[PDB]
Amino acid sequence: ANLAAFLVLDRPEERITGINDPRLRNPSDKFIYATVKQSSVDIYFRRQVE
Amino acid sequence: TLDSFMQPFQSTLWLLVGLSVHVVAVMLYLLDRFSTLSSAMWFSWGVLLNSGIGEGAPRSFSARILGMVWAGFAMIIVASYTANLAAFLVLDRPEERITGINDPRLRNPSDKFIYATVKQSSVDIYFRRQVELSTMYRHMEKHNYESAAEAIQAVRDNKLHAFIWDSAVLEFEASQKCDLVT
Amino acid sequence: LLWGLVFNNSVPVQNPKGTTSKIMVSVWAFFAVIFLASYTANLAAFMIQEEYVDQVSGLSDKKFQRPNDFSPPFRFGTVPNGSTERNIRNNYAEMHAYMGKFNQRGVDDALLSLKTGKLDAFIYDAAVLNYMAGRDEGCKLVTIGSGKVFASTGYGIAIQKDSGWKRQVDLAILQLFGDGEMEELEALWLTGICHNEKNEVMSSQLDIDNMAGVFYMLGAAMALSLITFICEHLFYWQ
Amino acid sequence: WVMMFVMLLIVSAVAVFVFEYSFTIGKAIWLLWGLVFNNSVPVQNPKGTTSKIMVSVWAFFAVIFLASYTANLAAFMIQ
Amino acid sequence: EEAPFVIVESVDPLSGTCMRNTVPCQKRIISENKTDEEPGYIKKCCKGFCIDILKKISKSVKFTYDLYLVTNGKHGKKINGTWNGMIGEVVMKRAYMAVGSLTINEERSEVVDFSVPFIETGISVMVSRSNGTVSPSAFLEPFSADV
Amino acid sequence: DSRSNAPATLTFENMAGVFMLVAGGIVAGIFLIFIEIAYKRHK
Amino acid sequence: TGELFFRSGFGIGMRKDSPWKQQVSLSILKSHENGFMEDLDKTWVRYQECDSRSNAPATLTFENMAGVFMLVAGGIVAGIFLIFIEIAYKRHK
Amino acid sequence: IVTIHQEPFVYVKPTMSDGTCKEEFTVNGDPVKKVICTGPNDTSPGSPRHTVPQCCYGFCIDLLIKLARTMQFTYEVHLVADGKFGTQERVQNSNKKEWNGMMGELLSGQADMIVAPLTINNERAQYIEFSKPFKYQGLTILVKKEIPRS
Ligand SMILES: *[C@@H]1O[C@H](CO)[C@@H](O[C@@H]2O[C@H](CO)[C@@H](O)[C@H](O)[C@H]2NC(C)=O)[C@H](O)[C@H]1NC(C)=O
Ligand SMILES: N[C@@H](CCC(=O)O)C(=O)O
Repeated sequence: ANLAAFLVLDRPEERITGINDPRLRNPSDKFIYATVKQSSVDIYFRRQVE
Repeated sequence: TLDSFMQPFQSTLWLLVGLSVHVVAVMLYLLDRFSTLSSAMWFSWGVLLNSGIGEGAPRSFSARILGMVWAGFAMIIVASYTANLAAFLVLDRPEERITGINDPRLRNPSDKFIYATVKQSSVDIYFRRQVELSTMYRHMEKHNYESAAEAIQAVRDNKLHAFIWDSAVLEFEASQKCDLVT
Repeated sequence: LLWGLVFNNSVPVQNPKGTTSKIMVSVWAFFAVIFLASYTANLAAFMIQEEYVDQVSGLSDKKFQRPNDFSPPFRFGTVPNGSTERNIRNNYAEMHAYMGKFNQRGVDDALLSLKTGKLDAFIYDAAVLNYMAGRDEGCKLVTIGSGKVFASTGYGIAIQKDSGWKRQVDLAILQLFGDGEMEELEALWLTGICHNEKNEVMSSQLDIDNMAGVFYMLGAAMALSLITFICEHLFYWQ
Repeated sequence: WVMMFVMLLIVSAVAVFVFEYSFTIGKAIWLLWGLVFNNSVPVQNPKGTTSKIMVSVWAFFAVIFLASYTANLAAFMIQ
Repeated sequence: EEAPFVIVESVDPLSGTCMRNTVPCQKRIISENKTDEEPGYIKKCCKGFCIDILKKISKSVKFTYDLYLVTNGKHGKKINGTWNGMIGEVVMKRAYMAVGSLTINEERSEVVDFSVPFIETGISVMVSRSNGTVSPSAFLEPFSADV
Repeated sequence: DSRSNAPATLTFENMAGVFMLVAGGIVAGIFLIFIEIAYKRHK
Repeated sequence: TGELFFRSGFGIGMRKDSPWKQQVSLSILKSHENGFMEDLDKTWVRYQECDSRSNAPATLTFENMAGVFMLVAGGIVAGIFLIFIEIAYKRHK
Repeated sequence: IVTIHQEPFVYVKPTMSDGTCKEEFTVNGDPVKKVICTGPNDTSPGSPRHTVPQCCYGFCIDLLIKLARTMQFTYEVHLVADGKFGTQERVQNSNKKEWNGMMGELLSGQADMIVAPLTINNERAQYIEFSKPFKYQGLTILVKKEIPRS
């Protein structure tokens, strides 16, 4: 019975949930995310005030 | 938990394994003619039931390897029997348990789901006041009750599907009656 | 003797005499005990991660193109007078001809026919089918694959030809994507309940299709045993 | 557990009655206990023909007994 | 009318008009062909995803409108070189714009003008989830031939 | 009590599936006992 | 990880005064209907390689035998030593 | 035609010493159709500013070939100088506002068509024209993943 539990139970994972994840919404110097300069992806973020 | 015999195995599977033990026993009888028909009856079953009944070992070299594979067949089906059963005990229906006030069954109410509250209380003030809950307020207005003893009773039977009330009162009811949950 | 222990000591044997032989048997028993425990435990794990597979690969499946040379031939259809019928007609003439006797008259009627077994497959618009999948009573209805689209297109607004409102209208539409109102609108109206991420609820009864391998192995073992017996008898004759 | 031990006693008495028609009384319970916890204990089989069918049925019971116990015990650990 | 995008129901019996967060659509009724009557119309209430899109869009390109439900045809079909449904209504200049679940394709794009799409769609196949699993050789999955 | 997994401990309900079979087998053998003892002298 | 947001697709850019802009859109719509666009996905996109999933039930490989088969293999080399001791003890006592 | 380097849609490889494109086959043995491009080499025009011929192929390249055959036109292709998709910026303290990247290549008369994975949005739609979409997508996040236990 223990061997069976060990073979199917996995450690918890963070797995960022998307654009509303607390890490991205409240950023810190320990977590870094970026995109490509002068892209449509840049226009999207720079234009919504929230 | 269903019936122990029928839950992990169909009745046709028992027949197939029920007949194959005689086929093995008949196969050993062919080796006796070419080069004991009661002793070997037992041996084939005894291996399946892993019991020490009987002491009849195969004689022919080819008969020896036939029962050599037969021992492995019993191990496979028994191992799958225990394995399948455990999977059945762990896995449960995901079900639907009304994630919250944002559940689509509440935001877009059909006629197959009815929820209400108590008339003239502070829950009525909450829904009536703020304009993006108008659809929800209209649905509850024709189903609201007079007291909470009545709405709680109407959930025990299937006349009502959801009741919205204070958490302090509702958490007490869920810990004293076992059909109910929050 | 020493092959009997590995398979749960099923067969009867006769014990040896040497003390070192007894030690060898005792140390082999541990190996066999651990070996079998490991086998069952893994077997249970495989089953608790069983994943389902789609019966049909897509629109070009064998059952769709040549349904006749199959058992109780596959039943599928759509509601006519739409874009789906127009596309199948121009790309699959014989499939369109075969579909003529399974025509539906509504989405709810098609779902009811599918639930009761009167229909085996339904082909319709991708946007309305994904909505009905997540709103079903239970999660009995699914779309093949993880949600697959053929001949990708979209919903638009039809305007009078050569009008001046089109530039304003589509500029206003692109503006809603930039603000993000589309996500709010799809959360408010298009949210669902059921999840299609390979739930894999449970198997049952361990039907014959599962024991086919072990039965075939038993048959092959019997065949090789009888062949070897015949060969040994012939050799002993000479 | 007692609901199955009573059946151990019943089957032992039935087998002793069958043997009437070197099988003592204590050896009956000893052999019948052996099958419940896997065939690890040496025993001696009763030559009685119907007793053989009875002990085969008991072995079929014991196989299901042990397998369900392992599946459930495993289940607690997962949850 | 399409179930998730355009939902239509009748006006409040108490007041005889449409509820909040909805829009009025007028529908036409045709009696028996043996004898018919002067214009007969029924007022309904229309709400949904496309209705919300039409409401926001209308307030910023600044126009007013009136809604009505089609009677002949559902979406559009070319029979003997003639169109019916919403497409046919737009062709005959009876309507200016059509709003709903209309798919953009090459055949229709030669007779009307489409705007950029606001949702993606296509063709899908729906089947009932067969109970059980698949396991032809599951018993051989554990371990490997080497051991 | 709470929890969602709710691992149900097995109880006496499983007896009817199995415990009756061995009980039925006890009375199914005595019927063959009378035939078997007669068959010793019948041939 | 996560869900999709800002759903805009890929288009072909031309100037507002072009004699080609109307024909390009019709050709793209026609290509989606007849399956030419699905052919391009198979050739360049959906050929794929190493697969998905995270649970990963895994077949046990040879690594377990190292910690198991060594004892029985080590028992063999440790058995002949006890063989001499046992047989000599019969002669000695 | 102006194109940008994006592996799933556009591949850029150096030409052979002869001056042509190396032959290559798919999994089914049919030839891969390539085209001769011309653009800056090394990193950027920041220091080695000079164009050299190269070979291009991919999802977008063979869609342009299909369009040309049906629409009966002949084309020459090249890579964007600065390697940017295009945004609107301001230059040297002036009231004017001008586009860079691939958007500015088309508006300045250096190009006639853009055949690349260019995203349709409100801001670009006020200066140029977009066709119906040939690919429907969204935005996502790419992260790393670790190893399980043993
Ligand atoms: C598809 O369109 C056809 C018309 O081509 C419809 O057939 C007509 O249906 C009406 C309504 O019952 C009848 O009064 C006509 O006599 C029918 N005409 C013919 C030629 O059959 C058909 O009902 C439509 N089907 C759907 C699902 O909309
Ligand atoms: N939305 C489709 C109707 C559904 C279908 O026919 O597939 C149309 O616009 O015609």
